[PDB]
Amino acid sequence: TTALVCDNGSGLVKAGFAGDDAPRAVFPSIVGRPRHQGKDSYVGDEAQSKRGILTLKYPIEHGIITNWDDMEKIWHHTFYNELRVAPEEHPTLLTEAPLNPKANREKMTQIMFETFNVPAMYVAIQAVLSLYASGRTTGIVLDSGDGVTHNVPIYEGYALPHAIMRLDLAGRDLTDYLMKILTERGYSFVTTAEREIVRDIKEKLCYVALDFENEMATAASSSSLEKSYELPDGQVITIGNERFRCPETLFQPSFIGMESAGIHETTYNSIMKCDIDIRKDLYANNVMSGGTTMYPGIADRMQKEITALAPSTMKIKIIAPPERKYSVWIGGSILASLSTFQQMWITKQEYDEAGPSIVHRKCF
Amino acid sequence: TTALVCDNGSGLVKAGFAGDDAPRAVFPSIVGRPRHQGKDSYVGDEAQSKRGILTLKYPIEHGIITNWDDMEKIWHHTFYNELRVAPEEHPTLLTEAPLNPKANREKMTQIMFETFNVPAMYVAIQAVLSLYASGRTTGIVLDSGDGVTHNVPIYEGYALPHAIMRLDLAGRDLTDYLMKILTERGYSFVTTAEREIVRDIKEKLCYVALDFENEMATAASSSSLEKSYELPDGQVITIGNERFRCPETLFQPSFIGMESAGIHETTYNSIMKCDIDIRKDLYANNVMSGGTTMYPGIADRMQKEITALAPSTMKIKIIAPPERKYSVWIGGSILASLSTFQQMWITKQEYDEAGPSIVHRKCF
Amino acid sequence: RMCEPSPREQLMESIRKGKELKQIT
Amino acid sequence: RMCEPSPREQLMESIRKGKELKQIT
Ligand SMILES: Nc1ncnc2c1ncn2[C@@H]1O[C@H](COP(=O)(O)OP(=O)(O)OP(=O)(O)O)[C@@H](O)[C@H]1O
Ligand SMILES: Nc1ncnc2c1ncn2[C@@H]1O[C@H](COP(=O)(O)OP(=O)(O)OP(=O)(O)O)[C@@H](O)[C@H]1O
Ligand SMILES: [Ca+2]
Ligand SMILES: [Ca+2]
Ligand SMILES: [Cl-]
Ligand SMILES: [Cl-]
Ligand SMILES: [Cl-]
Ligand SMILES: [Cl-]
Repeated sequence: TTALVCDNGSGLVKAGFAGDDAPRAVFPSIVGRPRHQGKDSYVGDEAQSKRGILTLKYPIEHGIITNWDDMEKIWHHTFYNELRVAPEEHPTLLTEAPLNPKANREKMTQIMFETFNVPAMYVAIQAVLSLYASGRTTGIVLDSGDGVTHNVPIYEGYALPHAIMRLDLAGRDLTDYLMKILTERGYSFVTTAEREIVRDIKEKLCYVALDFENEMATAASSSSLEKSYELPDGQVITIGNERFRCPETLFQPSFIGMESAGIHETTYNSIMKCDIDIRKDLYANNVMSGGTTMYPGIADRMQKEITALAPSTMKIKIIAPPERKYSVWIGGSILASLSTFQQMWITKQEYDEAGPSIVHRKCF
Repeated sequence: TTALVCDNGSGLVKAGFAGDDAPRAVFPSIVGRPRHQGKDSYVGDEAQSKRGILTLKYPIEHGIITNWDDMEKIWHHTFYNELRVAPEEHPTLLTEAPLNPKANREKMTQIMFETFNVPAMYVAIQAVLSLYASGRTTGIVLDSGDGVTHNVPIYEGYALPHAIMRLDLAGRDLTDYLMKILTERGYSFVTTAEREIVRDIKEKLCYVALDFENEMATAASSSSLEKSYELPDGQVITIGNERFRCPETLFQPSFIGMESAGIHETTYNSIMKCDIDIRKDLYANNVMSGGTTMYPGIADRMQKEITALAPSTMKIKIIAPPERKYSVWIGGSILASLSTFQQMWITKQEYDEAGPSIVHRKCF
Repeated sequence: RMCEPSPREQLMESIRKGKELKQIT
Repeated sequence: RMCEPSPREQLMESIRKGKELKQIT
């Protein structure tokens, strides 16, 4: 009777039961298959561990579903193996990326109703769920995950599509970048486990410098910023300025040969695409969500950068929940548990009479 | 499974099943009891026919319920004897007069749920139902019944209470007036059947003169306006100018010693109490409802009178449906049959948890 | 927005559309 | 008006009110 909540990230799938504090299952959004076959398939952690012999595929690219066969395998796995429930017995809330095409929204709807035979269904924009998680209906969300970074201005519960900004730079790019600078220091990371070590170094030692320039030299004249990382093999290594240099890419994409404005400028740009009367509320409700916004110092650095771009008189406020790795999921969990949401679900009956194009009509 | 629709008029109760073209039962809103007892009671037609030995009571005065014990007897009669259905098996839609006190709305709710054990309930303003009958959500309704005449401006489905005007002159007053002028012509009407004859003369021979003054003299210099009325006893009588003089009271209450503006001025006054931006739409959607607006010539006379009060540039339009005797009822029948209304009913469950004060909250 | 209106606006739209009522017999 | 807001506004009000979610075990 509990609704299921599934947040399909480019890198990680977060799944669980509506009403729960956190996702019961969090695993890689990967489908693995032996190199030329076309077990015939592996999903998540298992596909990851069997990397050496499989061809891994990510059905979600920059938040958009690009491989429907593989997406269905992930969904099937999520219900049956992770949550261990039959989908036909539960309302299902799925999430989608901002600016998701209408064809993609209908295909998702069709699969859920026709393939998994769900009794009730709903699709929510990820950034909006993060906003709801923070207990707001108006604000601007910065959602930085593994595949994509979006800036989503939301007014009275509805995102403003004309102002949505997408930055195709996220956690995956940061891991690869740390892997490059670490590699040039004389270390070797090329295997799965090694790449996982770099990702672990990133999530544990990395931080956003309040002042990059001043921080850099502080590592030049001292060993004050150097931390030692004990490898799984016992061997210990020293990571220095790569600590703050890797996440800096968010503010200066140029560091990865990327010709794009940083997260601070994109947030301003987005706010500026909104109606004047709403801007003040947006500046005062800048919500951070996603694994990639977990860097210590990011909120303090965004507050400074936005303050510098906004009018002097403007009250800028950054909201960075400690649970933001799962803010999208939590938002869905809250939404699908509300007494008030129970009339919002698309029913099987409704789908049967109007078809998948109902998803757009049903919207709210 | 059909909802019941009951329009409780001061003079006539109109009852039937939602979806039906017209009320299946239309009978006097009277409760009769033998003079000093305090069958112990008679309702409707029977109470009327046993007039000589009973004390008749009208639990509805000028559209407002004033005797709850007697109202319950009418309701009980309506369900069990007229409609011949058990109320606990059907959603019930009841109507109420404009400006009905909140205590009266809650008492009605309490009786329906606690006494008749209805499974679902709703209370609608009579004038709004008449507007819906005409297929509109915006307009100004003139509802003239037996006990009261109201002018109700409605915008986007909601009446504007600050602009509602009540004129305590209606059909009962017109019958009594015709009974007086006919009596002074040398005829005698004092018994029930005689009074019923006058009411029949009123509903069959009376009309609204386009120009009272010019009409009067046309009856002075000719017998062109005189109609003969064949009494039940075979005896035939001649009714002359009383034909147009009796309904004229609507435009000039002074004729009954009443110091009040006529229906035309009250309509203008009401429109004038509304927001400017809405006035144009009101003038263009003047809807007539109730038995008392059935007089031939009334719409043509209202069009003329309103035209004279409104700005020269104003498009004035009077809507006088031929079925207006039952417009309130029909409006309820339509409303309660709409697929869209099915979520609007107050449930027994809702009443049980929140009590009768829910009626105000549930409103729409 | 391809969104259907408020339940109350759906009700208003249906009131304006009008419905055929069954003849009385 | 003592009227409860639109179903969508009731949803927004409840989102702003916030709900306690059950601990994970
Ligand atoms: N504490 C942390 N610090 C830095 N990065 C982190 C941290 N935790 C997780 N990440 C990075 O967050 C990313 C996953 O976050 P998230 O689950 O929000 O993205 P996703 O939804 O799978 O992908 P996307 O939102 O782009 O579609 C991974 O790159 C992960 O390494
Ligand atoms: N054809 C007609 N011409 C004139 N008067 C009529 C006609 N038909 C009915 N009436 C008068 O209409 C009155 C009943 O109309 P209606 O049923 O709309 O009033 P009601 O709802 O019982 O009383 P109220 O609306 O004041 O509370 C009676 O006075 C009746 O004589
Ligand atoms: Ca995400
Ligand atoms: Ca009436
Ligand atoms: Cl530290
Ligand atoms: Cl709840
Ligand atoms: Cl005639
Ligand atoms: Cl319908």
